[PDB]
Amino acid sequence: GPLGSMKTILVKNLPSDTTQEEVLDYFSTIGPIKSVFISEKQANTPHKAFVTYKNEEESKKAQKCLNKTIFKNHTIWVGPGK
Ligand code: NA
Repeated sequence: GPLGSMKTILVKNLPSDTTQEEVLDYFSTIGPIKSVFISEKQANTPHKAFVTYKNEEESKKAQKCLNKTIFKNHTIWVGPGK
């Protein structure tokens, strides 16, 4: 680990102030999450995160349910992280 080929999603277009806990809380509504890494980037530029679910099926559900939803004013893009 900590990532998994089908268990990890990549989330794009997060606001720069997003915290790991905020990501955890939002994404864990789909299923339990094992880890969250947020990419280190300049403030006021879009951020990315890798979110790894405990179960592959829940990763797929997050892609379906949470892609192009609004998170802190941003439309987030959710897909396989591979
Ligand atoms: Na980075």
